[PDB]
Amino acid sequence: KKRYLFRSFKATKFFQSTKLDWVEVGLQVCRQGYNMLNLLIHRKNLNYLHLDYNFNLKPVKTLTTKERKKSRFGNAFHLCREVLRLTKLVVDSHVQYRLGNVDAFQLADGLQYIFAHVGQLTGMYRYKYKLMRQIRMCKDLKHLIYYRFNTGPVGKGPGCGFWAAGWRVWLFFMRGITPLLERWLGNLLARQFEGRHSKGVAKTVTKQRVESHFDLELRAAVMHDILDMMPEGIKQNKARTILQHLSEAWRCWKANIPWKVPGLPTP
Amino acid sequence: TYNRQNWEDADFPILCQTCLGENPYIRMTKEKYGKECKICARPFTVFRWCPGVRMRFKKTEVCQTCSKLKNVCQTCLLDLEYGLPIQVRDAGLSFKDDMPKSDVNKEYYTQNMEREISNSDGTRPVGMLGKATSTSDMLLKLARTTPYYKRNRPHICSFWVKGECKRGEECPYRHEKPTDPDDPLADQNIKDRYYGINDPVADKLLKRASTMPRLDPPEDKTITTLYVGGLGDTITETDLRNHFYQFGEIRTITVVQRQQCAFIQFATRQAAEVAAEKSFNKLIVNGRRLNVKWG
Amino acid sequence: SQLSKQYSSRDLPSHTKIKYRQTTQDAPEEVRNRDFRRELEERERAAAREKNFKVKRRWDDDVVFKNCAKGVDDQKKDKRFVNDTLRSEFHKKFMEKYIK
RNA sequence: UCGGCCUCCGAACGGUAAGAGCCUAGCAUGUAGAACUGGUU
RNA sequence: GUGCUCGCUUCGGCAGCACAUAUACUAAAAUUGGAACGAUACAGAGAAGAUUAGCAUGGCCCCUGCGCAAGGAUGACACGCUCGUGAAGCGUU
Ligand SMILES: O=P(O)(O)O[C@H]1[C@H](OP(=O)(O)O)[C@H](OP(=O)(O)O)[C@H](OP(=O)(O)O)[C@@H](OP(=O)(O)O)[C@H]1OP(=O)(O)O
Ligand SMILES: [Mg+2]
Ligand SMILES: [Mg+2]
Ligand SMILES: [Mg+2]
Ligand SMILES: [Mg+2]
Ligand SMILES: [Mg+2]
Ligand SMILES: [Mg+2]
Ligand SMILES: [Zn+2]
Ligand SMILES: [Zn+2]
Repeated sequence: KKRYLFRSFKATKFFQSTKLDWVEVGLQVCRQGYNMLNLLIHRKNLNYLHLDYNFNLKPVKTLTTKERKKSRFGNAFHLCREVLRLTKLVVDSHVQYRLGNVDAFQLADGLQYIFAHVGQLTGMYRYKYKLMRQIRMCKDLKHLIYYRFNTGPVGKGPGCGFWAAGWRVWLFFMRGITPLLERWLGNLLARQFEGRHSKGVAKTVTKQRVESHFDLELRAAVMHDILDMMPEGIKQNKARTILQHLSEAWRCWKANIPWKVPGLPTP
Repeated sequence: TYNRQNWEDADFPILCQTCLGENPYIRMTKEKYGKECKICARPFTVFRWCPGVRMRFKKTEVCQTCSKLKNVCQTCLLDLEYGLPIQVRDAGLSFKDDMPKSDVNKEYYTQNMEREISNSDGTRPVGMLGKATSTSDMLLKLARTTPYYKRNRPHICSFWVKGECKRGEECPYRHEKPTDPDDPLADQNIKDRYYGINDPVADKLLKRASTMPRLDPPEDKTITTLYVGGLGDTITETDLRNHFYQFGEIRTITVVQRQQCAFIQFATRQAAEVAAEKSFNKLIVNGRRLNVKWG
Repeated sequence: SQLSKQYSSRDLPSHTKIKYRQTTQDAPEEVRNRDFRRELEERERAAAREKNFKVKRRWDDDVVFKNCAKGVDDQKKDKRFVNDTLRSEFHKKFMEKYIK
């Protein structure tokens, strides 16, 4: 089903509509995202951190061990901060064209450089290593545009302007990367506002937890297979002593030592 | 380790007539989990509406489980049967219920009674309903029956308290000057009013209820013959005999029109004292307001 | 838990359909009318059917021991399933293969 | 008088313990609630 | 309010009709209680000699993370339970 979320917002009284210039919308979105990141800083009281304006994060002062440990972030926050830095760069290029500081050919060539130099200007690879496929395709499109372009009297000068192919590539990446980002930010918001479930959903038994969980389940099987031939009576069940007997038996088998306790019941 | 109290997600707020208002034609708003409970902190169902015209846009404070526990209003936090504080009702009837003060034990016991009400019928002010039927002993001398709208009256314009409400009458908060902050009646801790511990309104109404001799009587020097003034010839001996027939046998039922005295005397001294405590400016015999004194 | 707002990527909607057994997949409509007994004896019968001057000596005469490869036959001795890994034949092969 | 093939490219965790407490921030409320006094041997 | 009137009757208003229909936590508040943990002092790194890799396990112990991942000192913390004295019950004298 289509399920237009913009119509879902437009049905509500919290969202209205207007007509706006796209440069003003980009300035609004950049100011909004800067305010969101400052608000996320102040939510966790990380006032010894600081965002620049160009979405550059830096500590105000040196950290302690507690401030070192608690300020470790994830991929989603840092990657969307870098994405907001990239959109800030695009909005800045649009603004300095709109003030007439650069030419429109310069704005096209600057968009060409921005789309061809994403990873050389932003830290995509530090938080998601998949994106250099797209950066390789941007480089290949740059070389194809350059070697279709440098054909006659033009050379390797700095004024080549084309941005539609990299625009296509990064926006098809953006519709790819949107719902994983939304789910990661939703889990971030739920851990921020509902708190962290310290117990929560039970952990998987991974590779580092194989032998410990195997011996734990073996010990539980020992308890379930030792509680059941006991008749009525016997206050000294001595299951700790049976565990010591079993551990000594396994250690003596590991040591190839003949293990025998002559005082031990037969089954 | 996976324990929590469940959320009060239900309709039908149990409210006073006073906070309910005077309009039969009521428009209503309901938030599902908008706020939390003011006592047990469960996320409860918020009910916000406008009972009249000069209004606070009143809304519910505590959860429906706490209101089911204490039989008080969800807004006014006073007992629904009489309009009285729960400190007054617990002093009148039974004060052995109480509540734990620590948060973890309070939430655990709240989850226990929430499970109890969820297994129960649903419309019951828990265990002391069987012992709360013995009412109108003294608390109905001062229990409200009128819908009190001066507590539903909206909050004070603090801007015109500072003298700077530029809106004037456009401001929906009250443009009257506030009460005394040094007055202990103005303090009103909400948890104290819930717990029934040292509520100043409850202490003021208890101090007021200590003033009237509605059941003192006994002005006769070891004599069962109590003379009820204010009776006259309207109260005869037959009304006193019918009143004392429930208490046993009437030793002396008479009417004296010279002193306007209904002379009531049961055969038992305890029954005569009970009849005098009933008729000491608190009973009407044959349409005549009786006030017991010496006879 | 009726209140959680954290969503794992293994908690996504996926594999939401349920395939069912067709009549080529031993549907319960034919499980009831089919009797498995004479199927089992016909398949066991099929399995039982398809179960089946100067002269020198000999040049190799200058040795001390003759015909030493006489009773050497593996056959089903390796096929004897010893359920003891100290005496497992695969374990012995493992030790001689992985220990020089 | 004769053909072309071109892997890759970086980040965190893992080290500069943990605990403890006192005054201090940031941030949560914009609330519910004030009832007062009279009859006889 | 605007639109309209077999208007009242002046050409203004009024009268009638028509449609117009119940904004809002309402504060620009007042006050209310918890507070990062920086500072100082406090403080001392598991495995019986030292040097110590670690995975657990526990629950009203939590942090960082998007976690059904991994770290947080292995994140922290998480032993001591075989004879007389009598008692009552029933059986024997
Ligand atoms: O066309 P040019 O002006 O001579 O520069 C391009 C290109 O630079 P620009 O994108 O700024 O134009 C590359 O530089 P970067 O993109 O890495 O910043 C670089 O080489 P690569 O394309 O391999 O990255 C370069 O040098 P070279 O000629 O040695 O390759 C050359 O590339 P072109 O071959 O496409 O001209
Ligand atoms: Mg040691
Ligand atoms: Mg490890
Ligand atoms: Mg760790
Ligand atoms: Mg370790
Ligand atoms: Mg370690
Ligand atoms: Mg730990
Ligand atoms: Zn009420
Ligand atoms: Zn509650």
